[PDB]
Amino acid sequence: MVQRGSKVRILRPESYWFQDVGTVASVDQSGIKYPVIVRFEKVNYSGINTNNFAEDELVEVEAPKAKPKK
Repeated sequence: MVQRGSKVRILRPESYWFQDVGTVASVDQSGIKYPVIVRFEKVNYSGINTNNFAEDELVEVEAPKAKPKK
C-alpha cells in the first residue's frame, strides 16, 4: 500500500529502472498489468521516464520515522 508520491524500490529485473527508488504518481483501480504508476528521473536505452508497476513489485525504502505513543 504505497501513497501518491512515496519512495519505493522497483523489483522488476526486466525493467531498466530495477533496484531504483522511483516515486509513485497515482494508482489506476480498474484492471491493468500495473495498478501503480511509478515515475523515474533516469531513462532507458530508448528515452522514457514514466512506466507502470504493481504494488507487489514495490518495497517501501523510507528512512526512520517517529510513530505515536512511546
